[PDB]
Amino acid sequence: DIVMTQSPDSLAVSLGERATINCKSSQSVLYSSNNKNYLAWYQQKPGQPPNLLIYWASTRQSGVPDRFSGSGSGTDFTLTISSLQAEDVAVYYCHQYYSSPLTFGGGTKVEIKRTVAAPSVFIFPPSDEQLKSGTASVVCLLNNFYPREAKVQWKVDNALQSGNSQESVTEQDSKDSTYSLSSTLTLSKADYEKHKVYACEVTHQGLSSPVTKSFNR
Amino acid sequence: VQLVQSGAEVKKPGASVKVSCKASGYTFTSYAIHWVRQAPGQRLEWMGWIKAGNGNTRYSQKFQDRVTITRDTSTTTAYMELSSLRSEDTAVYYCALLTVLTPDDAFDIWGQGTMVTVSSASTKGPSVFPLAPSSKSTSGGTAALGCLVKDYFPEPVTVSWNSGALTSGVHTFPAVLQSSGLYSLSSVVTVPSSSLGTQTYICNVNHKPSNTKVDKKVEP
Amino acid sequence: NPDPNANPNVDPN
Repeated sequence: DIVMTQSPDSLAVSLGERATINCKSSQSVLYSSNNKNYLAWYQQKPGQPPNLLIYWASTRQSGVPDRFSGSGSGTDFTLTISSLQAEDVAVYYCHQYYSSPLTFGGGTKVEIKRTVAAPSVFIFPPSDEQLKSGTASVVCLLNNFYPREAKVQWKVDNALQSGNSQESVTEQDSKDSTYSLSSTLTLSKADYEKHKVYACEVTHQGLSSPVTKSFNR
Repeated sequence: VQLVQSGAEVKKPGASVKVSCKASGYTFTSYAIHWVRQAPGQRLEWMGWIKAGNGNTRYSQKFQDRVTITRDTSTTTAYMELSSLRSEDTAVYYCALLTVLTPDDAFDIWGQGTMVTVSSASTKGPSVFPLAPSSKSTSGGTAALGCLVKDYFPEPVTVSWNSGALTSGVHTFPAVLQSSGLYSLSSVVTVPSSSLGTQTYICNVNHKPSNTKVDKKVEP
Repeated sequence: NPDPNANPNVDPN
């Protein structure tokens, strides 16, 4: 087993800055008789399979933008992104094809640092179609904010709720480097019909005080 | 060069799964198709390869007794059977033409991946509900709308808007796991509020484990 | 030395 060890595990840099990812192989992957390093670099964005950037340690595959470059020889390899663009947010892996079994590194997650953006907050009552099933889902949407840290609280008839909601946050956006978050409050239809006011209160760095978005059933 | 895999599945502990990999756009018999799995939060794991023309194989020591890779040259398809499925086998399984480096050419292609979930829980298709645009979902001349894809198992569901013609402004959120053991996700899109009257917005929801293909028009 | 059968697809040339 050739162990491929990457460093750092993650790195955050601002748009246009240089990004350096290191990969060390636990034994040399250089064959002196042909002077080739049996190493490759892959980029994986979420929902996509790994995408080959570099092979033979430093040969960029056709179609790969010129800002990606590999260097190193033997055991110490370096992937450089000379000027990070927003779409480069991804996990980068090294890979050796020197010996069986083929192995991959643990990945380096590259993130963008950017200016504060407050969330745009929206609230969606349950559809009448869902209510026919005896359950009500209220959805609160926090759109295109940065940084990722955000707090959502649910209030029903002005009372703070606990235990009946779930959140999910997106990956970082490939175009504006923001995040979005959806929170769903789940109630039985009977409970939903018992109350008037449904509200979602959002705290975020871009807000000087919490924003509440609400509706009456 | 293209590799197209079969859809996600759920299988009980101790059962088998057989993932398919249809290739095209190149000479099938000339290269080896690898199988690589990506488990939750773990690094990619090479499982084995098969020479597509000849049929010879090599398996990782991990997956020696339990994996069988095969091919059919007439349909340009490779297969990977994994038996005695265990808890740790839940993962996304890729076939791939890993680093094909010839004198003539250099290419590297991956299938889209097949999520296999090892669980005794039953397959269930989602219910799709609209998140209608309203006065509570507007900001700065835009309106947010979406679809709530509730109560399905196993992962994943995929969502497109207007059959892939609407992509700008789309956020499809990672699924949440309810205490029931069922999943739910939301997909939202931000559109011009000025043209809600003339444009049509349809979420196309796919859940291949349950053969669910749903189109939901989302109206004010 | 490299194992050429680790990935048959690689021509070491």
